[PDB]
Amino acid sequence: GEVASVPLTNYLDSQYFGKIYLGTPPQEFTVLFDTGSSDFWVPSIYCKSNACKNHQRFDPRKSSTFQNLGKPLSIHYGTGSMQGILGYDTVTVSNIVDIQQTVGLSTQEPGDVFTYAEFDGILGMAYPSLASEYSIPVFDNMMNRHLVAQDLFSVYMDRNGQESMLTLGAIDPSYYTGSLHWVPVTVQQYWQFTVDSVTISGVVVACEGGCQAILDTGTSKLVGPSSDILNIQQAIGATQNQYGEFDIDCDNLSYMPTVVFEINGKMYPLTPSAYTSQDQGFCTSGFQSENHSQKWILGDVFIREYYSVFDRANNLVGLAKAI
Amino acid sequence: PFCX
Repeated sequence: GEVASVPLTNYLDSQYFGKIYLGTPPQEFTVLFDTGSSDFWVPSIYCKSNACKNHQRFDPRKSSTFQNLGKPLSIHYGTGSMQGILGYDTVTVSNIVDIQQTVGLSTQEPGDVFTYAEFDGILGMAYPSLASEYSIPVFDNMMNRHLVAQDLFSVYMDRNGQESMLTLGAIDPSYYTGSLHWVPVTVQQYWQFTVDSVTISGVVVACEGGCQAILDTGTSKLVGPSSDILNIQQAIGATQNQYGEFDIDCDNLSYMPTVVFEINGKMYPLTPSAYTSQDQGFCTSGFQSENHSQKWILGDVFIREYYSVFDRANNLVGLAKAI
Repeated sequence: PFCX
């Protein structure tokens, strides 16, 4: 029973990664903590993908606590792909040593998604049900071994001089203002919960009747179904680009609306500053549509605004105003 | 944007 603070590093608000150590002697890795997946992998010495030679590669041979599982790992995100071999070893996440933890050793990471990525591997934080066969999610090994004070992990996020933070076993109230509002997780796979509606001046632009959304730190934007996100891009002032995309006039924030996510009777506004990422002169929408549709993904755009707490104990998501 |  212990608590752990993982400083998260922020690259261009699109990737949040912290440091972790694998095996004995400990080998160091940066890993994006992803609440939208349940597999923990790191590059390994068996991987000869460019993404692998330009990132840190775990060497199981150098680790004595390493235990080969033998079972393949292959994961498809919405953005990226990795194939791996499964094994066991000791992961030190901060001050929590997570013994005999199933970790994927990447074999091939085709594509360029991880290649130009800041971090080496991903550490899924979703439910076990999302985890690959043979694979046990990291927080899950922590709970079963009772290494966390409470079966809760909390995320805070963003920028400069700077300090994003993942906390394990606890919640840091200094990262949020107001009170934490607990949203029940409906479907335990993703950190999925119901969003009552999406309003723009009390008007529902999207998410009519209610819709399902997942709190996903590994998603940079705020993804919603095509039609709905369209109606949002037009309801705000965005335009479609000239080499594909949606743009926002940076000088126009003051005149643009607040996009309020209602979750459990409580309002989660996203100001034009939150839903707008600026590249010095050029502002784009933090709203991304899904080629298809259905589930809304509340990414680092929402997470940056709302200190999120993932409670495995009670299958709650606590939401509060980020500091 | 990345979609973990």
